[PDB]
Amino acid sequence: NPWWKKAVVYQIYPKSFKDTTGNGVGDIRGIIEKLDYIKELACDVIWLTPIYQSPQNDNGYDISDYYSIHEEYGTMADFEELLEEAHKRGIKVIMDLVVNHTSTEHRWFKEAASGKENLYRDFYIWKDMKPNGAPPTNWESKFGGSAWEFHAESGQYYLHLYDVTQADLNWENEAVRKKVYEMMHFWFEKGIDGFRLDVINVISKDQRFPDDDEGDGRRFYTDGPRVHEFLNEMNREVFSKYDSMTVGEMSSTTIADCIRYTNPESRELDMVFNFHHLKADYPNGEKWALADFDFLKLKKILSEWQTEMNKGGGWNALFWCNHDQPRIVSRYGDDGKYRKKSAKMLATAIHMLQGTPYIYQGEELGMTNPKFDDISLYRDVESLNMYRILKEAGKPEAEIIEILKAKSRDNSRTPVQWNGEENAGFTAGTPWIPVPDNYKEINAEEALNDPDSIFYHYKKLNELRKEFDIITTGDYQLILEDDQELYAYLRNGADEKLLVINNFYGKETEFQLPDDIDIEGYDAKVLISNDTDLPESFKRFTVKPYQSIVYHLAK
Ligand SMILES: [Mg+2]
Repeated sequence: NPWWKKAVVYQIYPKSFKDTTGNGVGDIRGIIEKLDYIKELACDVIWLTPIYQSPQNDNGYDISDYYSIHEEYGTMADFEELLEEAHKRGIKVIMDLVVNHTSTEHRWFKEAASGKENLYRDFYIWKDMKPNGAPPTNWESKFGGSAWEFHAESGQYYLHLYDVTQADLNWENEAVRKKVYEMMHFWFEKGIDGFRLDVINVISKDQRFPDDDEGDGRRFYTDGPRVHEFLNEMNREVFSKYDSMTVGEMSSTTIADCIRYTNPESRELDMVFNFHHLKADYPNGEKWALADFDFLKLKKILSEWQTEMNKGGGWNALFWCNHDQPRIVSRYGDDGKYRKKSAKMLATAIHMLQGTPYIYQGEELGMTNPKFDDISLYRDVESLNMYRILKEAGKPEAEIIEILKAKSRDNSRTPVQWNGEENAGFTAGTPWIPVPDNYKEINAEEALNDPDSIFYHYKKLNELRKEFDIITTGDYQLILEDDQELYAYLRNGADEKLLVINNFYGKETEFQLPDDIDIEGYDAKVLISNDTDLPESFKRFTVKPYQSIVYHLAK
């Protein structure tokens, strides 16, 4: 059984983790200083978002040199000391791998853009104007507008699925692939334990580059004709030579493809993230619009991914949070009265699923969205732009602010709140982004000194995954599918079950075990609960607001 199957991963966004230098920006030395904290949480993998040399046009996802570290974050010596101090504590480290595109400041692009005959020209994707003066395709960039950028000096457009200074690498080019693999070897040989592969399912483009009527063009590069081939090749050349863990981040993918990506027979990736459960509060798929989450759809989404991947032999990365997503307690939980209870409930809801769980820095503290009530507190360029545009269109100030409070991509980027000192102890300087005033009540020092804290609830969930094999091997069975408040399910094992019951809302409601649930001869014991008010009988009882209970049933 691979070491990653029962692992729990702690996601670190270094800019906002811990500043040890006083410049207001988190750094690698800060992570080192926190390894004992991460071990205390009982995570055994650390995942760092991009720390590579980069102009920082796109939050580090525009990489100008894969072999060195952004100076702000520290030195390569720091990094190697982090690998060494981590491994000594039994913690593995995986890196973020961004190889769909490079910065246009990368050596290869500067060379390639110089002319149609430069050696590196075909490292990127170039096409001519259409006769009608239109771009090569009508495909849209995910940052909006055309996915093609004209390069005057050479007379062609290069492709960018993402931002303008993020030029898509040409994966049809075997030369490019080999260079990527060499780069991957460099890091593995340095001693990292794996990679999360950023938007990896878009590297295979339809080489006929046709126009998209019915859409924005994503139909022509998402889970494309050669993605499985490329990943498997990457497996043979790189992943197969190390004791590694690889997780792919998928854009707009499908269950069928994710089964192929992660079934061990494919020799592609170990697991994948998909984001469908994090779109359950998008009205009509509009990412910036306000709405309450659709609970039944959420349950349906989680259950499909559980049962289908289980049947297909695939593996899910399990998570609620990212540097790009709202903090989960504010989003699907209650960040007021029931902040602690609902944070624990959400943690249990997803950790008791089949797969490998990911904790985003500060989630274990129940950090909330910061509720910044003024435009000067925000940093994310997309938020600043959105405020500018909505202001120009005459939306009132308070209404724009409400939108940013729910949707700004800064929301989970505020500094980790360590203690109740200045700037929550994140920095002795001025943080690059403000700390909200809740820090005095919400911080690690306070959580670590409260036996009933969210932090220790996560610790227990993390250790349970090591202690109870059914969390890894049990199937998944949804019950109470139509219930408007309860998310409940079973994990069925060999004369052993888990029954997990989560109230997703702040009202009392009844749980009754369905008649088809055959538990004859099983004894029940509480595995973990966020409430000491335990039912006389789990078979029928009144669930308290945001109550979360897991029963361990055995013969
Ligand atoms: Mg610093």
